[PDB]
Amino acid sequence: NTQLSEAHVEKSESCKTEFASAYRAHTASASAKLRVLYQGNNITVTAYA
Amino acid sequence: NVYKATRPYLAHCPDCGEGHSCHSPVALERIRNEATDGTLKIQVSLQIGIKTDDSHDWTKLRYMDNHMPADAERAGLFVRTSAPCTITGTMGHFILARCPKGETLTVGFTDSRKISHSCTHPFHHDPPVIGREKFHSRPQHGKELPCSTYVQSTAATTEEIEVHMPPDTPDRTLMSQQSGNVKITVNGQTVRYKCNCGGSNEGLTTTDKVINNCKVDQCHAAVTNHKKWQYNSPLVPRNAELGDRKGKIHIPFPLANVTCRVPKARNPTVTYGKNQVIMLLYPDHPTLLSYRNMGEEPNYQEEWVMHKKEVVLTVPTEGLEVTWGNNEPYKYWPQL
Amino acid sequence: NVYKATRPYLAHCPDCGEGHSCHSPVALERIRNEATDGTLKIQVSLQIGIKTDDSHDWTKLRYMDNHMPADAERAGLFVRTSAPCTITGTMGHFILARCPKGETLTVGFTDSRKISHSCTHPFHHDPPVIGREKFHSRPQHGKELPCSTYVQSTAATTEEIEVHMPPDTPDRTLMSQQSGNVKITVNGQTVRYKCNCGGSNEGLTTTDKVINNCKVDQCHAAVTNHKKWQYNSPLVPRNAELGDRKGKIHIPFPLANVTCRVPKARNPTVTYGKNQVIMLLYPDHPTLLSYRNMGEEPNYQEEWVMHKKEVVLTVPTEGLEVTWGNNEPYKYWPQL
Repeated sequence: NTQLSEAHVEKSESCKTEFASAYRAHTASASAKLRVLYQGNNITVTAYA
Repeated sequence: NVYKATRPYLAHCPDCGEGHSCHSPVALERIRNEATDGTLKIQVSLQIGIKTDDSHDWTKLRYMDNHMPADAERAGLFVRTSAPCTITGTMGHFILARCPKGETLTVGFTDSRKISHSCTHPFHHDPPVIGREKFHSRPQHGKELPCSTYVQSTAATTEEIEVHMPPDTPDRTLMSQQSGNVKITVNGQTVRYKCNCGGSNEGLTTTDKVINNCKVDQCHAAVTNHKKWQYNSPLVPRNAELGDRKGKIHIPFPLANVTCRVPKARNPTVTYGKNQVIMLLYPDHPTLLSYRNMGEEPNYQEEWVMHKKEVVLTVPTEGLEVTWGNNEPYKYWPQL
Repeated sequence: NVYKATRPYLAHCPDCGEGHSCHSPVALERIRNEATDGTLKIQVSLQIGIKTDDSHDWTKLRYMDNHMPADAERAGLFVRTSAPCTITGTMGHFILARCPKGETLTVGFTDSRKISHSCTHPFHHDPPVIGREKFHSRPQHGKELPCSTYVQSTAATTEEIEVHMPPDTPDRTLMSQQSGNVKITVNGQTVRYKCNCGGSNEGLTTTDKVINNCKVDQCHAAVTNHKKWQYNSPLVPRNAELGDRKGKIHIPFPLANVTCRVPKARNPTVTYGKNQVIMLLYPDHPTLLSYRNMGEEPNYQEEWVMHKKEVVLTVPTEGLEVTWGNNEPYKYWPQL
C-alpha cells in the first residue's frame, strides 16, 4: 500500500483584514497653519510651504 | 438548507482521557486563534444545534455512536484549557470560546447513556493582552483600541470548507469469527464486502452472509450511503473509488476588525528636582514605561514595570517625554 | 434577630457574564482582605439568611427582582477566583470565603426561575507570606510567630456598619403604550417622570398618570423606597425625602492578633574544613538561610533556598552563627 501526501501555500482569509503594507517613499509634499493678529483680529491661514 | 446534503461523522483522538488514544465522537480538527480579542474557533467531529431527524434544536446535540448517529444535551458540552471556558456560540462542528492561559485544549460532552467523552490536544494558548492593562472584566465605557473578533452573522459569505462524499463508512463490528468462518451481520443495512479467501469474495449484500474457511483480518466491510456529504477531514479516510472529487460550503462566524475598550494605568506620584524627575510607579498589571529626549539625541529607553518602583530621570533643556502605559505622553521642561 | 429589619437591594456590575456589564442583584460592593489567615469579607447587593416577609431562614436568600424582592436558595450561592471557594459564613450583605490564588473575584447565585446571575470584579488575591519560608501546607507544630486573622465569633461586638433606605431607582416597566398615549403605572410607589412631549413633562407623582400623544422611548421615570432597612452602599442611590438619617449594626468576624506556626526544616549534610563550613541544603519548600559573624563585624547575608544547593561559608576566630529556616540558629567555632 501507498499514501500520496500533497500540499501548497495560499493567502489566508484574514489577508483582507490583517495585513502589513510594504511601501517605497520617494518625495514629500508639505501643507500647513499660521495665526496672524492683523488689524486687532486673529486670522487663520492654511497654505503649502 | 445546506444541511440537507450535509451530515455528521466520527474521527480519531490522541487523548480521550488519562493519556489514552481512541476513536472519539468529540474529536478535534482545527483550532483557529486569528481573533485579537481572544476568541477561539474550535472545529469538532460532532454537530451542535441539530437533531438526528435533521431539525433545528439549540438544546440538542448530534454525535456518532457506533455506526449510527445519536442525540445528546447542549448543557453537557464543555471546553477547558487549565480552567473551564465560557461558550459564546455553537453551530454544527463549530464552537466559540474564551479561554484562560493553557498548554492543552480539552473539548467534551455527555451522551444519552450518561457516559462522558472528551478529546485533548496540545495547544499553546496565550492571547495578546489588549492595551497596557491586564483587566478581568470588560468596561462599558473606556479607551477605543483596534482589535478583532468572530461575528455572529450566519449569512453564507467569505470563508468556506471543503466537503466530500463519505462513500462507504468502514465498520469492523460488521464482521464476526463464527468458529472457523466469517459472519457478516447486516442489521437492515446495505454492506459492501471483500475477502482474501476463495469462493464469494466481493459484492453488495442486503442479507446476512457467511464466508467459509476465513479469518476476520483477511476481510473488510462497510456500509453504503453515497447520498450524504462529508467535510474533508484528515481523521477520516478518503473515498477509494474517487480521486480529488470534492464540494465546498460557506461557513458562519467570520473574522472581522472591530473596536475594543481598554483601560489606562493610574498616574504615578510625581516630585520635581534640580534638572531631574522622580516617579513612584504602582502597577496593578505589567505596565510598559518608555522615555525620550525632545532634542537632537532622543536616546530611547524601554522597561516593563511590574513591582513598586522609584525612577529618577534627567530632564534636559530641550525637554523629556515620558510614556506610562496606555496614558498620553507626559511632557516635562526644566528651567531654571 | 437583627435580620428582622435588614434586607437586600440592587446595584450595577462591570461583569455580568462574558464581559458584559449590567444591573446585577448579586453586585459586588467592597472586598475586605485585612485578615492575615486568608479570609475574605465580601459585601454583596442581596441579603442572605432572611426571607421577603422579614424572617430568619438560613436555607433562604433575598434578592431584588425587577422592582420587587424575591426569595432564592442558599445552596445556589457560589464564590470563585480561579477555582471554587469554601463559604465559611453568610449573613445579610456579607459572605466569608477562603479563596486560592486569583486575579478576578466572582460571586453568584441561582433564582426561583432557575436563572443564574454572577458578578465579576478584578481583584488581586494572594495571601501574604509569613516568616522566611514560602511553604504551601500549614504545619501542626512549628515556630511561633505573631500574625492576624478574622475570628469566627458571631457575637455583636467591635466593628459596625451603616444602614438606611433605598434611593432613586430606574424602571422601564413603569411606562406603557396605551394606544397613542403613555400610561405611568405607579403601584403604590413615588415615581419621578420626564417626557419629550408637550404639556406635563416633569414631576413627582404618587397617582397613575397619562401623557397624551407620546411614545414610550420619549419618556422615562424612576421610584423610591422606604420601610425595610438597608446598608449604606455607594452602588445604590440615597433616599430622596431623607438627609443623613441612618442606623448602625454590629458585624461578625472581627480582626484579632493571633499566632502563626512554621514547621522546622530538616538538618543539612554538614562537612567541616580549614576555617570553612560546607552545607548540602535539601529544601522541600522555600526555606530562608541567614548567617552572621559573632564578632565586631557581623556582615549579615540572607537568601531564599528553593533547590538543591551547596554553600561554603568562612568561619572566623570569633565564630559563625547560621540560621536554617525555623530551626534554632547554629553556632560554629574554629578548633584550636
